[PDB]
Amino acid sequence: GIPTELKPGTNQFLTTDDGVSAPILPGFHPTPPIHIPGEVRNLLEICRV
Amino acid sequence: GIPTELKPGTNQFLTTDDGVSAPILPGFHPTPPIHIPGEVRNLLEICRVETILEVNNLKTNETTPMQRLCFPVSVQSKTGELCAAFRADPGRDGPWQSTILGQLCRYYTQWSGSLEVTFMFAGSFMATGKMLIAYTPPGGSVPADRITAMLGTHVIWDFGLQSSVTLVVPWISNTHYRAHARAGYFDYYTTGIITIWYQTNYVVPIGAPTTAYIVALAAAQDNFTMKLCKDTEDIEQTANIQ
Amino acid sequence: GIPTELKPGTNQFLTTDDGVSAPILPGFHPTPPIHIPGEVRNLLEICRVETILEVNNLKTNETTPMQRLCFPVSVQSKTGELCAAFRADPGRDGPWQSTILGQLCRYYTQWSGSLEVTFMFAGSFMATGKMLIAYTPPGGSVPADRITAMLGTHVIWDFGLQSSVTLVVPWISNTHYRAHARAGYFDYYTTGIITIWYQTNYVVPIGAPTTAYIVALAAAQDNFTMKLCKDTEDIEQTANIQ
Amino acid sequence: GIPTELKPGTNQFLTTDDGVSAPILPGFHPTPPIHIPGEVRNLLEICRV
Amino acid sequence: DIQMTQSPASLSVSVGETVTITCRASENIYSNLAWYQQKQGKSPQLLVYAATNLADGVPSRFSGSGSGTQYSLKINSLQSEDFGTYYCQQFWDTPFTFGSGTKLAIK
Amino acid sequence: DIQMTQSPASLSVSVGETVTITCRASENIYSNLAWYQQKQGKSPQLLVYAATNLADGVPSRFSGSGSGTQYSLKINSLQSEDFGTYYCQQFWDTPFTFGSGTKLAIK
Amino acid sequence: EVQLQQSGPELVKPGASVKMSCKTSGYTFTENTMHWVRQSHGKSLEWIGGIYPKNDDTKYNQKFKGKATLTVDKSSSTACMELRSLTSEDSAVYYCARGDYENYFYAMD
Amino acid sequence: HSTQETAIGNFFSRAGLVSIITMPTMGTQNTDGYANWDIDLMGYAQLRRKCELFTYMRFDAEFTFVVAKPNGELVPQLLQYMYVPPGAPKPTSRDSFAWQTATNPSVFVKMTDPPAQVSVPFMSPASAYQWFYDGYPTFGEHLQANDLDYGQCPNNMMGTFSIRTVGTKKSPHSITLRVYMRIKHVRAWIPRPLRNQPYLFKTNPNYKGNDIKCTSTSRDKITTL
Amino acid sequence: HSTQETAIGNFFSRAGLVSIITMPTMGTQNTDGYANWDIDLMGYAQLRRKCELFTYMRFDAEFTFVVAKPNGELVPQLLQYMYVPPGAPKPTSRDSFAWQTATNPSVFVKMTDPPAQVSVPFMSPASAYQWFYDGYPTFGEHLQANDLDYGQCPNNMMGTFSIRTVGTKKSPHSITLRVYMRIKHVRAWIPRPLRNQPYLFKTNPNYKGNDIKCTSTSRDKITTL
Amino acid sequence: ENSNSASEGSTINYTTINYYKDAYAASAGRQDAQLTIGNSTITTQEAANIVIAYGEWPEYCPDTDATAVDKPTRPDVSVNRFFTLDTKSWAKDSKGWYWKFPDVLTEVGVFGQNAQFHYLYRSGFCVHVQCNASKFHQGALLVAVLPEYVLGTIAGGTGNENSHPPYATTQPGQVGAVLTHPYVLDAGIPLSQLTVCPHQWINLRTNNCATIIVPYMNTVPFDSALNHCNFGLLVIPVVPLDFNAGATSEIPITVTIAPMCAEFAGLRQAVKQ
Amino acid sequence: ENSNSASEGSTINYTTINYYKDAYAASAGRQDAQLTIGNSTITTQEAANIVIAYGEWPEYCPDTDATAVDKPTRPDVSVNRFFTLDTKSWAKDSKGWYWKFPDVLTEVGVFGQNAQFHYLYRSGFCVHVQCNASKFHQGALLVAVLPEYVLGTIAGGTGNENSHPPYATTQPGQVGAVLTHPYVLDAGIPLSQLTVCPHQWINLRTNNCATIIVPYMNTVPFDSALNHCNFGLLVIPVVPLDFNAGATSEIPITVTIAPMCAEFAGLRQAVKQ
Ligand SMILES: CCCCCCCCCCCCC/C=C/[C@H](O)[C@H](N)CO
Ligand SMILES: CCCCCCCCCCCCC/C=C/[C@H](O)[C@H](N)CO
Repeated sequence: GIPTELKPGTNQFLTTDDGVSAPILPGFHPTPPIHIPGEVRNLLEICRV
Repeated sequence: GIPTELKPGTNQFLTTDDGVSAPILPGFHPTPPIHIPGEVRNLLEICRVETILEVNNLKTNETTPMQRLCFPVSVQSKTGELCAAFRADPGRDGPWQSTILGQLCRYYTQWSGSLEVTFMFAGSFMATGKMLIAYTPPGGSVPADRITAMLGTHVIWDFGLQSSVTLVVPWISNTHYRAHARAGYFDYYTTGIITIWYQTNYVVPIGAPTTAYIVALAAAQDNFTMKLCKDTEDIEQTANIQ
Repeated sequence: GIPTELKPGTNQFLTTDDGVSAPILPGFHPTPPIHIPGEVRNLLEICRVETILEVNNLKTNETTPMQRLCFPVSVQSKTGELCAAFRADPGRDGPWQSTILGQLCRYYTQWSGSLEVTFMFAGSFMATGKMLIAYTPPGGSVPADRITAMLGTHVIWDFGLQSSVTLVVPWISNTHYRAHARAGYFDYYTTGIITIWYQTNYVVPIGAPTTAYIVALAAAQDNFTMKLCKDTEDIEQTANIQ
Repeated sequence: GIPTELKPGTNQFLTTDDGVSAPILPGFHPTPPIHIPGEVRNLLEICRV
Repeated sequence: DIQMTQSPASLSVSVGETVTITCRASENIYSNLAWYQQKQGKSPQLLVYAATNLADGVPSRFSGSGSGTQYSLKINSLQSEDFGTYYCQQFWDTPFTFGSGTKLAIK
Repeated sequence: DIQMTQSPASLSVSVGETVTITCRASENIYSNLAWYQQKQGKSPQLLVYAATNLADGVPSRFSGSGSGTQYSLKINSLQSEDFGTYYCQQFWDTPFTFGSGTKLAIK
Repeated sequence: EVQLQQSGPELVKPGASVKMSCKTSGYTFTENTMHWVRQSHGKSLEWIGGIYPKNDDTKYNQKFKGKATLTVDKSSSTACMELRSLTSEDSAVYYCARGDYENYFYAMD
Repeated sequence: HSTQETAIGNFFSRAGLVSIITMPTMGTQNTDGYANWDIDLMGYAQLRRKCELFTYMRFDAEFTFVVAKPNGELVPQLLQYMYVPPGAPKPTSRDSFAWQTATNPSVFVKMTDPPAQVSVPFMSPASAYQWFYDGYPTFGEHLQANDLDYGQCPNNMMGTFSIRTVGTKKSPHSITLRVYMRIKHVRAWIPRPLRNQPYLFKTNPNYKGNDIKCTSTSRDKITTL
Repeated sequence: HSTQETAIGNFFSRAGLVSIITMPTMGTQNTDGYANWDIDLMGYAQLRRKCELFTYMRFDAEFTFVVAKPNGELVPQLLQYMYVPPGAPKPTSRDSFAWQTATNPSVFVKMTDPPAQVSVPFMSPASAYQWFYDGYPTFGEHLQANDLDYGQCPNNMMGTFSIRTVGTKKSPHSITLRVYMRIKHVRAWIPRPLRNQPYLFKTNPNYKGNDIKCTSTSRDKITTL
Repeated sequence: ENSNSASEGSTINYTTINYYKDAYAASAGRQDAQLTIGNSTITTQEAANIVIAYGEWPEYCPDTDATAVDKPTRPDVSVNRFFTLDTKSWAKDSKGWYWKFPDVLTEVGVFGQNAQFHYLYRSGFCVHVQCNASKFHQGALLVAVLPEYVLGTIAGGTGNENSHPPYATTQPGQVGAVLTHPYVLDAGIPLSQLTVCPHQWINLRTNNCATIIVPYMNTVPFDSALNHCNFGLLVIPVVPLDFNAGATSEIPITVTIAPMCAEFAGLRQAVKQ
Repeated sequence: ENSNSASEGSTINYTTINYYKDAYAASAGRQDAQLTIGNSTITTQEAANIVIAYGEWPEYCPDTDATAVDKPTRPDVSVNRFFTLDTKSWAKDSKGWYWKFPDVLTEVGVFGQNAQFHYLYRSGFCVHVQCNASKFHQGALLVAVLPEYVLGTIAGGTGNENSHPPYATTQPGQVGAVLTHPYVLDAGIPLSQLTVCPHQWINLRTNNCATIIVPYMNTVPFDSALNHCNFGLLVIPVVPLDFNAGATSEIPITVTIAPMCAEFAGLRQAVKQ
């Protein structure tokens, strides 16, 4: 097939690294969200209280 | 060649994951399909059919299982006597296990929708009477008398006119979905209690039988949905199939 | 580099799978091709040629194999006597193993199409007679007499006029395709029974021989197809080839 | 990441195969070429002498 | 469930001779063996455990040995107080299973 | 099919001496050996199996040993009732094959 | 404790068939395999084949596969083998001996 | 509230255990290093009770082959697994000629190698599989000896599995194989009621007459909970 | 009803066993760690009977090399496999100069390494391969000593295989090699009748005269089934 | 890329990734009046809406689905008509009755003699169940149609014995047979879920008749009439008939069925079984 | 990308993936009158349609397929004409006869002397088989043409001996030779499948003659005439001739062949064998 060579960093698990994993439950849909007061999109809004 | 680094999740087999595998037989073609009646493209079409609910389930009926599909109705000395009461949660051990909806709600954990419970009067043509059919939202026990069972959602249904009644259990929930309720801690999903009460009486003339049998039937409405597919509790393999 | 995760099926060698491998000799060029007669781009062109079917196969012919390609025809005292009967399934042990169609139906499991069985009269020029050639759909045994063999699909063929006849076995099946029928459970694919009956008689004048030999020939029609390639039963290697 | 399955022929070294390898000395530049007489671009020119 | 069989069932021997009894397991435990001595109308007593090491209060005349599945117990030299039935045990998987027993009499 | 050859074919020895007979296999079984004793006009009897462990009713004078392919059987000390032919067997692959036999006479 | 009794010596002309019998006791007959062994001259031995007497399980030597069959009656305990197309060199003493529990290995005791 | 989970595609797209092939060194059944397995989905209960919900079914399969020793350990042993279509030669030993795989598909996989997947198309000569076949596929008089032929669909016999340790000699390691099936590209027809009774055999739906189990769970009185 | 399965491409696209190279430690033939193998497809029956269906054939090949110990086990041993074109040096030992592979193609593969595949083009000096060659490639008088030359096509000898354990010393492990062939990009000419008789030799179609086997299976009477 | 997958016949398209040349190796993919007269026959069965099974009327075989080269026979008048089978009798101890199709009609009429002379078979059926009782009686019946109805045995009751139903059980004929275990339907499947299949309730206080129009349901266009039985007919009382003494004790049940659009192929000699 | 694959000569294109520079390393890919007179000769053989082998008339060598630099010789008249070989005699115990081409004509005529003086060879052939019998006789012959017909031996009958056919067997000449095992054709291949090759049946009640036009079939444009024999000619009676006593007992068979479009190259000294 496609020729490929592996590079260092193979088979390592970095906790902070953002990857892509496999879904456990295909065809799933979440419970539809509602409006909950007091949403915090950033922590600096909390540090200003 | 192309530089590449592997990530965790390599060399794992997830049963549910959708992959792409190699063909065993190149150049193959299937047998051309034909038109077979009754094609089912979704399971909710099956959950909407009307199957016999077993309201009468006892420890004295296990020897004769056919007595389990009907419950008796007779003339009463006192008015307002309770006839049948059962829980409305389809995925719970009880009357609802005989329903095709109940066996297909075992493969799915969470369920949301409005159900329907239909009753059918198998008695004679000369039998007349009316019975109250009620649904009690969660938090109460079986209503002690009829004056407490009127406060729910009830329907009044007559034998001499209509031979069938459709009770629509509304969807009343503190959550968008609902899991399967059981004893102990998960009972907070309890759906309710469906009761059947004599309102007037069962009146029979001279020559007609003084007893009657009602068959219960249950199905689902258009908005009934399920999710979170799951193993089932019912089937048990203790030994190798020979 | 590029993040990648391996999936099951890694490091497997599937013999039938079509891959891409590395060239052994860069810059190479083949010997320029020329025009060779008789190019075969598909095997069905071979299955349509007409090869000798062996109707006469016995335990007394194994010492002299050339007697196996022809079956005798002689003057009869009683009219309507049965001459030859054999099954029509090409992929089955029997007469059909000598046909190039039979050896190429061993490499394929399922087969569908209309076959053809041609007969050739090698007798003299002064020999006259007509014989009935019939095909019986599955479910019966060999027809006991000719009055039961007329009810199938039959052809009447004359010696003194035509020296060859083409019987077209129609495709009659409860399935689009058909697997190879054999003894026991797989016999539900049985194709039928092809019989040859004396209709009038074999009439010979003074001086011409009183016996005659007919050679059977079989081939396939345009719509004959095969699928599901397979190993063959015939070839056997019990020891190393030196 | 990208789903991939290895095929036979992995981890083999074919001497004649033309691959791509990693450079040992980045930023390098060769000595600039000059004109040398008698350049042979093909061996058949030699077989004709 | 792993089963064990001992041979022989009844071994009759006089005083002063070596006795070798065996225990065989269907699966390979490697780690686990216990030999017991139960006198008549008495409770069992542990002799050698872990197929090699002898337990406390056991005389030095008992030497067990083995590896893999097949195991053995050798008694040299036999005395007059050692008569009784012998058993073998596995620690490896539940349920813990015992042998059929070997009766040791005096010849 | 694995074949086995024993040496020697006929070993003549008097009473009271050690006798070592060998059995060799073409392939390495590792797990499987059976030595038999067949007297004259009698049925065979098993002596040592699994190349080491002696069977029931067999005296302690017979000690087998070996590993891999080449195996051996040592008899010390020889008695007067031990004369007879000896055989060796493999359990490993079908067919089960036997040796050519070794006759043990008195010197 | 375990006894195996066979039939008596039998003589037959070449070309015919013969059937022996092997009867045992002292143990559960269905839980132990049985094998057959032939002894030719002088000391030479061969292995005919085994049988597992639950329903049927059979293993033949590739040389003797066609010249011998093995049947077992589970009601009355017996082991019978039948020989087809006898010849001059097929005359030998035949043995029957019990195997190992649920196994063809662990040579016959 | 999406219905995608209740679709027959996502309901059959789970993978489950069809059969377990065992190939030990010591024992009774397969001691020689080769194991032939006839193709049946009825061996195990969970996957069977889904397929018996319907009558006729048309689908493509994806198999996964998990090889390990019976204790879970893995050793570097080479294995061959081939598919024998109906009517092909069945190998009588591991050295036989049927393993030359000149036609029949085969797979070369190790134990430490990640599992092997293959895509199998719909090869039935009919338009769909039928697990419930009412009739006798034979002809003529039906006696009590051939009564076993009831409910046997000749269209559902798809071949025989075969697997061996690769080599002339015998390997000391005992292997066990667990084959899985993922139903994909599925179509369905004529739903049936599910089976509340325990399974007994593979080929026919026999139920123990004395073991008859009430589907619902019994209670004391119908006026109480 | 598609004809794609009956095409000569899909019929020859299966992979099958051409030869088995054995290299043990103890023995007679190859004890030294190197094995030379002349190229022949006629060694095994199944793949041979397909190629003998036709007369002339033009194709490209893809070989797969499966290395294991004769019992199936795998050990970390390094191996070299090279292709010797006709007329090149053949190595007389494993330390010889022919292994410097300055020209001849070679492969470096381990035992635990997944199998090695190489694409081989059509190198025959003629336009197509011919397995059936009627004539004597020599000249002059043809006696009974050179009669072996009958049916020997000089265009079909493509080289000699060679393989060794990589090293100066000797490895304790005995290896066996199974080479496979996948015929691709195939063209065909002049079909022939298939061979019903058992194979005997590689180079010529000799049949046992006393073993002549009737193709069809005999029956009792032609009026009965 | 030609589609060799198993979904090619459907009219619904999916989005699916494929790395190979064969489409079946791809992934699963995301998803996007009246007076009924057959020829000369009449029934009284009332009224208006009757059950069409699976919403399809019996029709002939389309030219796309038929692989048979021969031209089939269509005896319209002689084949398709109401056939009245043997009457049953309801009892207080009764359990049920099951008929196999087209078993019952193989011995009856021109339809029976053509199924013997011909190999293949195709037809639709029309089932009419007939029961009569006064206004003083009571009871309920369940008339269902089960495609491919297998008959399981009790395995001797211990479960360890392998037993198969005899030929008389699986080929009842026009006389039908009685069920010994109605709760499991002798298939191991519940009676409570039987209504998933096409059904009609006969309730003695409402309707005295039941009609189910059954199309031809099989994996193959033509099938054999003698060997293969398509679907069963189950009449199981759910509620027992109860009547006071002095009324009519014998309440019969009559089954009148008719074929619809019957095609026969593969003419041959007469074959009984 | 230049095409170095083995399919480059065909006119059919495929869809094939390639990750390298060489096209042969790619995958398999998905697939998408008359009075015949040679120069001065005449035969009577009737009538109308005769068999052209593989649907190609013998022609000269195209300039694209010829690598020979020298200009070939084309003796049109002297080479191409009907040559009548030796006659055979049919007997009730007869088996068959096989001729090798162009073995028979190397010793005959100008065609024989040019094949000796010249190294390479190319020609087409025309085969005419001749048999005559009265209307009271009966029988059948099979005349086939087998490209590259090898002669296998019996291996001594035990199969363990390696034996090769002698020079007289593989180079019969104009006198032909007889087959000792017609069923396997002494090649190990059946006679029943022999008709896959070009064939004509000679049936004594229909036609007395057979004609097969054979083109030049080889992997190379030019070939050597002495060393390499192209194709064999098999006349094997399938049905034995049977005649009552008093008729003609001797029925001869005559083979008259002619070359067509013969090209010779590489002039040299005379070489016999
Ligand atoms: C090389 C891998 C082996 C490939 C084998 C593929 C054949 C099996 C494909 C799936 C079989 C259909 C599902 C099974 C259903 C039931 O068991 C059958 N009706 C058996 O009667
Ligand atoms: C490094 C890998 C080795 C590559 C070797 C390639 C040479 C072999 C290519 C295929 C050979 C053609 C197929 C064989 C046909 C017959 O055996 C020949 N006619 C032999 O006479």
